[PDB]
Amino acid sequence: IKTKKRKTLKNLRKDSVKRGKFRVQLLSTTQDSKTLPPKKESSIIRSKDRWLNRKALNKG
Amino acid sequence: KVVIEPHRHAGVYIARGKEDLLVTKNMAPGESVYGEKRISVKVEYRVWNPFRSKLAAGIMGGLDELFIAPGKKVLYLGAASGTSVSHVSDVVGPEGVVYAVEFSHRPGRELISMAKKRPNIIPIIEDARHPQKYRMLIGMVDCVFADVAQPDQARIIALNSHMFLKDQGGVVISIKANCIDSTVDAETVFAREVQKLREERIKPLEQLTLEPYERDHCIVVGRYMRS
Amino acid sequence: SLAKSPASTIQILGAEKALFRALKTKHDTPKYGLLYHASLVGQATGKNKGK
Amino acid sequence: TQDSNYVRTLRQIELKKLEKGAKQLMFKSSGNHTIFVDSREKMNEFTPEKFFNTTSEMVNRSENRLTKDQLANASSIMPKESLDKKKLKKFKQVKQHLQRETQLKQVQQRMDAQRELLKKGSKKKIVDSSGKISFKWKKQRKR
Amino acid sequence: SNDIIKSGLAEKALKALILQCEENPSLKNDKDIHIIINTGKKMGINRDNIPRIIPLTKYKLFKPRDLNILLITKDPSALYRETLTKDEHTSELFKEIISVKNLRRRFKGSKLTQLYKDFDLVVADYRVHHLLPEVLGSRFYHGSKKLPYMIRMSKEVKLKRQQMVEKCDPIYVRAQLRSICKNTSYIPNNDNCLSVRVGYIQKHSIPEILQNIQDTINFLTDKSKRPQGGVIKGGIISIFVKTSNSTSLPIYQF
Amino acid sequence: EGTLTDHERKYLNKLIKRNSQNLRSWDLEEEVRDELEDIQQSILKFVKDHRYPGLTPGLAPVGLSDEEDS
RNA sequence: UUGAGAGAUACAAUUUGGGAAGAAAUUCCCAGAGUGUGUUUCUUUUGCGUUUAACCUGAACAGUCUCAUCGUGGGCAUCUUGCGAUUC
Repeated sequence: IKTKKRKTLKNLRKDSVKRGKFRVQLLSTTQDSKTLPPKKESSIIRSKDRWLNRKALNKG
Repeated sequence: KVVIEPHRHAGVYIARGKEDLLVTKNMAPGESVYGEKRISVKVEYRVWNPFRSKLAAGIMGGLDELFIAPGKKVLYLGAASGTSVSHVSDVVGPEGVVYAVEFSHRPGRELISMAKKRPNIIPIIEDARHPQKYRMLIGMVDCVFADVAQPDQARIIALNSHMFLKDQGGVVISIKANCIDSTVDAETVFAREVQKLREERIKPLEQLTLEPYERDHCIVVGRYMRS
Repeated sequence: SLAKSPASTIQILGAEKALFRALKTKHDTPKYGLLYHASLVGQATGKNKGK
Repeated sequence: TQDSNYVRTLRQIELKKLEKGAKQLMFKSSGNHTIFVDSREKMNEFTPEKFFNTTSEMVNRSENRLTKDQLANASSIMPKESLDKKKLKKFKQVKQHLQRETQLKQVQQRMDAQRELLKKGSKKKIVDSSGKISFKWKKQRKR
Repeated sequence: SNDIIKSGLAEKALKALILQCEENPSLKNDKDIHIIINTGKKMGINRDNIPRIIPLTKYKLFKPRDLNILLITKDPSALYRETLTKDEHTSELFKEIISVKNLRRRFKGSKLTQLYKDFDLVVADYRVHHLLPEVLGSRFYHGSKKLPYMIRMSKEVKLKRQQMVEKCDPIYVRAQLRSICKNTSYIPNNDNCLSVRVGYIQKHSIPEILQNIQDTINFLTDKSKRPQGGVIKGGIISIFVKTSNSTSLPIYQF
Repeated sequence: EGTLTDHERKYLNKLIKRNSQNLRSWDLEEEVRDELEDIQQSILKFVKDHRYPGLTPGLAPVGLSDEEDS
């Protein structure tokens, strides 16, 4: 149901398909990099938010 | 006795027999530019070392289209000691021209010394950040190979490829992730460099990591699109 | 190559036959090689030649 | 000292032989190959036989993917089974050179440790709980 | 093999041997049934007085409670004797547990002979099994009726340059002793003839004895199960069922 | 020209298959491939008592029926 | 017993492409892919609890004197039978 729809959306949004030893990767459209800044590196800047919300700061 | 098998790419052969190797035809018979092995079948073949050099590390990994043919003119950037440059000269034969660029003087002496006996190699001792300095020596080139271990490899290849490379020519670049961020997985750095080449204008065709020959090294092959 | 060789090699250069037969048969090594014909080693006498 | 020199010379011989054999043998590539494809339809229609224009049995071979146009001899030289056996024997010889070299390395390390105990200094026997015997020298400067 | 089991000649020989043992008092003294295997070629393995266990899948020859058992141990004997006496698994299992030094001190000559009279089964530590021929005497070892078996009691593995720690495992001990009692054994020799006990006259039926014979043939002739099995080379020319005093009755004539 | 017949080009396919078999005969064997891979990786990167040899024949086989309470 | 994601993964059905045979029906070979179930690892999120530990360092082996090395004698064959390594 919802999980199947999420799986279908993930398969549609996937841009890398492996074929045996080879793995085909999609070249992204040239419009997106022109119209927007590159997407943020999620973990590295999430370290800062975890540090700011660390438990040693009793933050309620 | 040994058999010579024609490799997919032109000018490259495989020795077959008791021991199997990758070989190229020798331009100067009876001489070895460094300590590589020679096999006489007559015609003499020098033995490539894929652990020593990165271009036919990519060939052994199975690159599709090398952009290096006996007719073509090649611009080699980062030509230390001329060891791989001798085999590129062997591939392009007497007709083709290899312009080998090196900055450092200590490999520069031996690059000059090897280009002394090899006619088709045009040695350049000049920094690769500045293509305008050796613009007298270069005409147009069919392919650009890069072996520089620099952070701004994409910028250097952009500057050289905009100025010397023909339309629809080839770019073959060797990327090490250690001279880049090197604290993330090497795949991330390789994706960044592919995106940089796309920004420059080089439309990439393929990417091949060079295990077991080098660690965290890839060969990215692409095509220049001036339009 | 001669620059990249250490001093212990340069002392015994030219005495490879005696050097490697001694190293393979657990005997005493040569004290000197081609450098025996330098003028200073000639001025040295006795045990001072190896020094 | 003479014993250590002998073992060192043997290790250096084996190391040079290992280097020569490694240059003599070729090694098969095991590396990721990725192909950049512009369109998602061409992605879904990607087949390595049609892209490389080669035979399906020659797809998995990486070193010499010959095209169908280029394709369009175990006998002679040597029989195939014996030839494969001799190639494996060459690889085994290189591995045996490596094993002899590391064995001689461990022997030489032990000899050099004892030869350091023979010298002049103040040293302390340190016995690990695992049972390894180590020696630590005093903080004192060589005169 | 299968033809040897399915041949009615073997069964008729078994009734003939049983009837002859019943009729003849000299054969009535005997109580065990042996087969004499004619291996095609010479075995080529020197006799070493070490019994090798032949498994019997279908039936059990003996239960360990039935026999009188002597255990001979290495001689810090307190640990082995105390563990086997105190543990309930092996408390009643052994009629007597003795060390090799105590056995040498106590039993000599006629005392050894009455020991052989008393005890039916002898098992020992594999570390003292080689010392046993001088201690037990020759009159244990001749004839191979009561050759001492080899049991390993600690279950630890001896490694080079290191000690082997001494324990006693009563579960492992009773498992090995149960296998010894339920299974038959052979000792290799150099020539072609071999003798294997397959059944006991009173306690076993004729199909049981025939099945034991079939299992013995398969275990000895099978190419696998090396080195305990697979010792017969060149096939079996003929088997001969006989007791200790009875003549050989041929089966599986090839 | 690209206009080869369907009855044609079977000779081309047969020649391609023969050349492919002749080339692939040089490469290796399936059984030796694993051993070569293990040796290349190494290059690039019952009871026994040694005092008593008679234990291995003299040992009684142990079974789950033997290790059972009964 | 926090969710998610990814990889390895056996088996089951289901499919892609190359080639061959076959009149076709189909079959075989090679190269795969996805899905279902099962197995397993890693990453990260969330809840709860700990919320400090590890390591190095100062004059830190040594009167029952300590240690190294070459020897010598003996014990352990019911076995530490002893490696140019350290058996007691």
